[PDB]
Amino acid sequence: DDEYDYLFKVVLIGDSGVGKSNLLSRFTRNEFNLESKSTIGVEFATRSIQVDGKTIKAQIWDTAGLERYRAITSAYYRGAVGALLVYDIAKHLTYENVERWLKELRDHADSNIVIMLVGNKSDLRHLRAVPTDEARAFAEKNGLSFIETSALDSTNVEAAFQTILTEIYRIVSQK
Amino acid sequence: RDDEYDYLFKVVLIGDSGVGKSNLLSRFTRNEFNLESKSTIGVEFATRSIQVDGKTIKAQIWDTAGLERITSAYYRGAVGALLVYDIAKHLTYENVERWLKELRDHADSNIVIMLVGNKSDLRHLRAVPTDEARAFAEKNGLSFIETSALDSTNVEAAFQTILTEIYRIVSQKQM
Amino acid sequence: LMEAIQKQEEINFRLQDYIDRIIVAIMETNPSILEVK
Amino acid sequence: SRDELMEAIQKQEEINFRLQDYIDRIIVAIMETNPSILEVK
Amino acid sequence: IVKDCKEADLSLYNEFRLWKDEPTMDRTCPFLDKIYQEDIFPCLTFSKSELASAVLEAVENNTLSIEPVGLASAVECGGPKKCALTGQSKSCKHRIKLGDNYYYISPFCRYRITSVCNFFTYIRYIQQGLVKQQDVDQMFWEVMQLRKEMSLAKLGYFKEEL
Amino acid sequence: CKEADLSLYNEFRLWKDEPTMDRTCPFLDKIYQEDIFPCLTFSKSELASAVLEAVENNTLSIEPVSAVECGGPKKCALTGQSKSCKHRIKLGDSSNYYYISPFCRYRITSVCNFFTYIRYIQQGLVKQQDVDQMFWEVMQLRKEMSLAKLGYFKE
Ligand SMILES: Nc1nc2c(ncn2[C@@H]2O[C@H](COP(=O)(O)OP(=O)(O)NP(=O)(O)O)[C@@H](O)[C@H]2O)c(=O)[nH]1
Ligand SMILES: Nc1nc2c(ncn2[C@@H]2O[C@H](COP(=O)(O)OP(=O)(O)NP(=O)(O)O)[C@@H](O)[C@H]2O)c(=O)[nH]1
Ligand SMILES: [Mg+2]
Ligand SMILES: [Mg+2]
Repeated sequence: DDEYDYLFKVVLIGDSGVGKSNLLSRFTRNEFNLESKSTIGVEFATRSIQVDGKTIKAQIWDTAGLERYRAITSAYYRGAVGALLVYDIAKHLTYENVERWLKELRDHADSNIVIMLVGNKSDLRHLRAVPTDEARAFAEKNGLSFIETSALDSTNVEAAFQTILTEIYRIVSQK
Repeated sequence: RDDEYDYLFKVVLIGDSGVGKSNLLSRFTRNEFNLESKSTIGVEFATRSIQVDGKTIKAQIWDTAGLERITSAYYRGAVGALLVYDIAKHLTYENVERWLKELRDHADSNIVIMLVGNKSDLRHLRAVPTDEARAFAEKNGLSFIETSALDSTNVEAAFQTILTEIYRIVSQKQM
Repeated sequence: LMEAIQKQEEINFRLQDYIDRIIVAIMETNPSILEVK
Repeated sequence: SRDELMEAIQKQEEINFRLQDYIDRIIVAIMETNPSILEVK
Repeated sequence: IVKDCKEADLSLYNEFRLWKDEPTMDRTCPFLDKIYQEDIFPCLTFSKSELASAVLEAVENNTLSIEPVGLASAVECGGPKKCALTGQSKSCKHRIKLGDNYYYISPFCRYRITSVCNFFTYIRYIQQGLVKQQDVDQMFWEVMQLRKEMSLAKLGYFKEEL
Repeated sequence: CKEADLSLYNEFRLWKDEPTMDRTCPFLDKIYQEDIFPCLTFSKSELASAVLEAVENNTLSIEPVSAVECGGPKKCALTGQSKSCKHRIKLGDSSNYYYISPFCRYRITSVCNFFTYIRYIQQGLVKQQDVDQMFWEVMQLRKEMSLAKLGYFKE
């Protein structure tokens, strides 16, 4: 049926071109686009999942990766209980900026917002600029879940959302 | 002092780009004219209430870019249309025939159509003798008027007329 | 230099196709958004 | 081709600029009231 | 090859930008006197000298109006083959009105007169301006275009719509 | 300037129409013989032939940065040279980092780049590029390998 027990808003954030839009398309409608252009405006798509017997409806919001600033970040982060902070394994700069995004979250979004670091375009193995060890390490010390995904070959895209959603579930469950 | 209304009429502005639709709108709603005004992006509407036969009529005047090629949504629910041409550009008048086709295709029948009639303030530049149009108006079942958003002439009258004619047609079907 | 005008005209194509789609939806649900006054 | 190279990108980048500012403003409004609009589906 | 460029005559610009800051329709100011002698008067020089200066009065008052005439009695007023201002016989597709009687006019005459009317219209837009988003520089170059047009009509170079 | 060798152009245009990763098709054979094999030829051949397999299979990966063959920052594993190695290669599931010279890195990524573009076409996945554009990308990809083949590389 269409009923759900929880509705979680999760936002995708990160440098332009790291693949946010395709993580969205892969998870919500299992589609990938190699040629996709930059995202205009703001969107979200939904998918429901089973977590601990209860039905969880995920509301995945996506927006233009070009930020540090304009005009609508306040609304975008509002009500977000989860955030997928995404970088390009093959472009080191996008990892470099990960700290700036954590700042972005620490300013305009609620605390207690579950943050997961991804971890994306793992399918390019000869181009890797960000050794997994360093990323996993950065994540743990900064209180983040961590995973590596490929929207292109589908690896961990599923696991990635399943993870952030069940961890958001538990925090909402305890209280 | 009322703020409430007896009738709500939606009127659309159509015609070649640059005939002065947006200024007809601004002149009617906030009595403002802009000589340097740029092309209209997206879709807008502004509202004004007027008194007709003791009853308050709330007019919803919609405006958009005259160059067209979202039309269905635009004409929907429209009970009136201001088909606008530039007195000084014969070409925008030639295209009045083309606009009626779009009108009698995507909009409800019974829709009141008024032919305007604009930039009457340029006297030395007139390309469309009043009669040639006024005749075209009567033979195709259109009201007709000539206005200048620039000097304010007949702009008020144009709206007052098409609105009361819409009132008259809807009151009488009610009888 | 002449390749710049081909791509920024392609941006208008993309920006405008966006505005249209969004406008259609806005009218299909809550057109109050599109009021000026 | 001459000086006409900088006049085509000058007016067309300024158009894109206004187009984008419009898209931001309505999106804000859309989010401020009925954000259901921005769903893909 | 040779390219078309533009640079302001400092004399005309300073004369103008001075006028712009305190606009007047007065015929005798520095700005308009030059423009009247060099552009307006020569444009309105015609065979029928009584009627010609009469049109000038209509133009200054914006009471002049021009309609086309898709194809009474007098030597005046002209007809489809004969112009009222110059006695020449040519097909006149336009008709002039000085105030609420029609005088027939040749296409050459029309260009000269409208060219002047456009100048007055922009000059008036500026007094009651009404000119907001245009910097003074652009306004200046608008006035030059208006002058270029009159200067061309002055010499017999005109435009026809067909 | 540049002008398409019709011979190659026709060969590709046909291959794009019925893509195969088969090493033996006319399209790929030519490139293997002329570009790929020579590019993946190294002094220490055991590791070399393993690399070739990893590239074809996409199990090879290259990262920036107590085993003997692995080489080290001062010594390349593939070619016996002593040069500062800023990158390390890892073959599939193997978990061993072999240090690779900047010269080697160029040769391998050049080949890995050719294969990953070809794969995109075979499962294409390339919808917005004209056939002509796609062709000249392959030429570009081949040009790189042809230079790496001969010791002309970029750092
Ligand atoms: N190899 C590979 N390419 C990917 C992957 N995900 C996305 N890409 C590619 O890299 C680009 C990423 O596009 P996109 O998903 O739109 O990124 P984005 O985060 O939406 N950018 P923006 O914020 O500006 O819209 C696209 O060309 C896409 O084909 C991935 O997992 N692997
Ligand atoms: N002389 C004169 N100019 C006018 C009049 N009305 C509008 N204009 C001018 O005509 C130009 C176009 O006006 P505008 O209202 O923007 O036209 P539009 O119909 O909105 N164009 P679009 O359909 O693309 O939005 C502007 O320069 C405006 O000032 C008028 O009555 N007289
Ligand atoms: Mg995106
Ligand atoms: Mg408009």
